[PDB]
Order: sequence, then structure tokens, then C-alpha cells
Amino acid sequence: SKEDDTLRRFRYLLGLTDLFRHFIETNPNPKIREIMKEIDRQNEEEARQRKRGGRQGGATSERRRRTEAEEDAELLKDEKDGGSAETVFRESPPFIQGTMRDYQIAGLNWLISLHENGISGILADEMGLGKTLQTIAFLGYLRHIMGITGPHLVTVPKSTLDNWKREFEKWTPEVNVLVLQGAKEERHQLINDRLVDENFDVCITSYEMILREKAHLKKFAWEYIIIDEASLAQVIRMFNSRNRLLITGTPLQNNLHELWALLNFLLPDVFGDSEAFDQWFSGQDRDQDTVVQQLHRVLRPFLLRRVKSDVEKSLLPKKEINVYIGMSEMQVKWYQKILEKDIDAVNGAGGKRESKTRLLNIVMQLRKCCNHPYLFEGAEPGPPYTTDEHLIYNAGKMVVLDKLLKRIQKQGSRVLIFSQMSRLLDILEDYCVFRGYKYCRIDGSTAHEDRIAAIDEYNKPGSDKFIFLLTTRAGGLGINLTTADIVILYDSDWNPQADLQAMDRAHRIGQTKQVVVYRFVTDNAIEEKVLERAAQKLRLDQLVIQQGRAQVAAKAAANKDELLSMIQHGAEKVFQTKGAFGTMAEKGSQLDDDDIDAILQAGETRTKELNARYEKLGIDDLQKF
Ligand SMILES: [Cl-]
Repeated sequence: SKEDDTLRRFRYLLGLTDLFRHFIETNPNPKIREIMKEIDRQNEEEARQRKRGGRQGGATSERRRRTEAEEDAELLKDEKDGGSAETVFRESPPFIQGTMRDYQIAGLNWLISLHENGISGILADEMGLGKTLQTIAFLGYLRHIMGITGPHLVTVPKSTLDNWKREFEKWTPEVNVLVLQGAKEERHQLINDRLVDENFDVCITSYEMILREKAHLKKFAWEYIIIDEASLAQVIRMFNSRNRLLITGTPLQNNLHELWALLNFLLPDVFGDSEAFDQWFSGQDRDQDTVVQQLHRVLRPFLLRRVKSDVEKSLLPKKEINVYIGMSEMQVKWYQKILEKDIDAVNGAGGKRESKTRLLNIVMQLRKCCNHPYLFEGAEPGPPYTTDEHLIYNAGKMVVLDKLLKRIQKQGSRVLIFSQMSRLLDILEDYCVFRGYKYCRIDGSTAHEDRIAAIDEYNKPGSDKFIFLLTTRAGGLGINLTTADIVILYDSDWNPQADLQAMDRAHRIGQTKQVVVYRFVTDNAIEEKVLERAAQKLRLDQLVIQQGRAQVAAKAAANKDELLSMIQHGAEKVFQTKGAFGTMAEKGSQLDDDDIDAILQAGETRTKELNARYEKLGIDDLQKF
């Protein structure tokens, strides 16, 4: 759905300063204006039904905190869908017939992240970091996970044509590749049975053949158009594509026109014409070199670049630690109240015929309780609401957090704190002020939140900032927070890949320290159960990887080693034999049927034995073969 693509894209852009908002708000295209008006009026209504922060000791900031009802509806809706949809690979994917390096897996995950945010990107790794494999893995992700096979268009210099062809063939043989080359007669032989027929998943083309066949290429609604190393943009602009990838080996350059050309390539609906950009530049008040630098900063989320030294340096493994935590007396009371108000379902003695929605609501409330009792209306000590030390002691997690942060600051470390609930971050904001903690905050809002400003404030050398408060969703916005070295998951995502994505905001190339992750778990309550399920799904996930990779090898034609072991099997005993082999030498002619009844009996017995040998095994015992 391209209409939901636009929305997801626009919503992602609005946090990257007001630059994109401006080009959308004032966009020449009326249709573009409409969508922006829509998200605006929606943001207006949500602002009407929100307040700015009660607590007297509290945060003074201007964002508007959500209603208990409003966030309950979102958590519920989210629970109906098993959590975020995020995909994050922990290892080289089974569909890649080979092994990716750690930094290539990270590249893959970054490309995936762009795709799920509906944005195009630039892979600008230094030559030799295997950008081809990374791109191919990403297209493999589209195929095997998202059910998208193509059609994709890959345009390359003539010299690289053979390499792209081989790598597709090597890493993902199942992908149907069509290469456009040759004279005018060598083409029509391909076009009839292949090109015009859409008998391909991927079309690899030289820059040349793009022009000479543009008429046929324009007929397709392309998924991805990928340009390797970049009148090229003129023809590409006139192509239909859901997304694009630019593959280059060079960093961004201080050239205003090039930067506009990238923005136009990445966002052709937002930056459609050169004229609107020139008018924007002449109308604004920063000099050219400053604008150039602002454009670089804005292009950062759409660009991945790593140089050999980044890759050759070691990225320390993360220490992940679960923190098992009790509940305050107040938590105990509210937990009981929640369980009791639906005691029939909790006991589970009846029909269990109530809706799933009824059970989801319960789970949601228990989740809120394990977080902080103040999330419930009427729970916090009645008016006036103030940040006491009671704000800490009424929650088991707050008590542990409070001492943990104290110890984190002493050793001179900096911390990211993620949560599923914005209304919980609100409580954390107030707590931060009460302890005099300097902080930034990002929720992934489209209501005039500037995440570039906040990221930069946190990342500046000698920054005053200590804590960064973040929704777990914000972890999927491709942000870089390597200046922090400790991560606290205040509560967990039902999709472990979402939390992993969050940890990776700090645990990624550029990080110099050992990333320590603390996952708060309310012991002997609902959260510990979720924790076990998470570990089960992780093991299941590992098996399907381990097995799926063996399937690929099994499904495939024989190895030279496999062939050789076939040839050699029994070869000795054959060479040794001078007469006839065992069964034939025992007699020779058409002898006793008792020999036949024996052979059939021996055969039936050996058969049961050969089956039984493997029917019991699992893959690890199967690998011994
Ligand atoms: Cl490369």
C-alpha cells in the first residue's frame, strides 16, 4: 500500500528538524499537502485531549502527556498484534549461501530498518566491505521474510556486470536474474521470453542498456531500483519504484547541488523539483556552507558508511543481565485488585470462552502495575501531586533504578533507558528532575519533536546530558547513541528483536566501551513468565536457523567429498574380493527359497534398523551422521 508507505515515510521525516515538514507543508503537489494536513489535524485533536505534566517536583517541559485511556487503547491494539513487526538478524541468514561478517549483518539490519520505515537509503561503505553481499542479503530478506520477490532493477557499470551476476548466483541461487547485454539482436532473444514477459525477479542492467531499453523498462512497477556507483538520474526519475538504494564508495561531499540530488533521489515526492529548493535556500537565513552542513546532518539517517578501520577494530560484546525485582506494597494491592476484578478468568475453572480482548486487557493492566502504580487513575497520593521520595518507593523498579543510576554516574558512564510506555517515561522525567539528572527524551512523535536536536545534544563531546529517555519504538528510527555505554530496558517488548534493536542504538560500530544491558524483570509475576517465553522463542529461532542452513546444503547437489565417499564406500572389500560378493558367492544359481525368505527377513530387519537409527535423532546428534 503506497498510501500507507507515504504516511509512514512522512511520519519518519517530521522528526528530522523542520526541513522536511517545510518542503511537505509547502509542496507544489496538492495531494502531498492533504496528507500533511491530515496528520496535522490528527495531532491537533490529540493535543486537545492531553495535559502537560502534574507533578510539583516535576519536569517543566512542553510535551503533552497522554491519557491513561489513550495509552491503554494503544497497548491493547499493540497486544493484539504480538508487538512490533521489527526484524533483526542475530546471525547470517539461512537464505544466504555463505557467511556474513558482523558488520554486514548490521548493514543488513540497517537496510531492513529503512524498508520498514518506508524510506530509501544510501549504502556508502568503503570499497571492499562487500556492499554487494549486503544488498543481496537485503533483497533476500524481502523474498524470504516479506514475501516480495521483485521485480527489482539493478543498474551498474559494464565492468561490474559479471560480478553482480555471479554474486546473486552464489549467495541466493533461487533468485531469477535477467542480465541485459549484447547487440540489438541479442536483446530481442531475451526480451520476448524474459524481459517483456516479466520472467525475472531481478533485472541487472548496464548504464548504457538503460537508455536503449527504457521503453520496456518503464512498463514495470519496480519494488527496488538499485544504482551502483552514483543523464542517469533523468531516466531513473521517470521510472516507477516503491523504494531506491544508492550504492557508493564515497562519503558525502560539500556540494549543495549533489546534496539536493540525493534528497531528490531518496524522496522524489518531497523534493520533486530544483526550483522549490533554490527558493527555499534564497529565502532562509543561513550561509551556504552552513546549509551544506545542515543537509549532511539531515542525510545521516539515510546513509550507512563504514571504512576499513571501523570494521577492523573490535566491537566489544554486550553484557546482557536480567534484574529480578520485587513489588512495593502499593503494587501488591493494585495487582490483587486487577486479578480479583476478573477472578473467574484468573482461576480458569470455567469455559474459557471469554474473548481474547478480555485477557489482553488484564495482561495490559498487570504490565502497568509491574511498571509503576501511578499509571492507574486514583493511585497516586491525592492532590496535590508532587514528586516525593514516594515516587521511587512505590515501585520496585524505581528503587532499583535509583541506586543503579547513582552507581552508573559515579563510574562516569552514561545510560539509555527504554520503555514500552510513554506514560512511564513521564514518571521518569519527573524523577530525573527530582534527582537533578540531566536528560534528553525521544518518543517518536510527529508533533514537533526534533530528534536530531536531541540526539546531537546527547552526543556532543562534553555533553551535560546523563540519561536519554526513549520509547522502544524510537529504537527503530535508526538513531546513533554510541556515547552511552549502559542500556536499561525498564520493561520488555513482546518481540525480542525490538529490544535488540534498542540495545543496538548503543551497541554498534563507533562504540568504544563495553555495553551493559540491564533488563528489569518483576520476579514471580507476569513479567517473569514473558521472560521464559522470550527465551523459548530465542532457542526455537536458533534451531530454525541452524536447521534451515543444513536444509540448503541437503537440498543441494552432491559435494566432491560426498561423491568421493560414495565411490570409496566398500571399495576396499571389492578390491579384496577375487570371486563374487557376499550374497552371490554364498551359492550362485537359483537356490533355496529359504535363502530368499532369509534375504527378505534380513532386509526387513536392516530396514527397521536404518530407520530407527535416525528417526530418534535431532540435528546436533544428526550432524555426527
Ligand atoms: Cl564493496
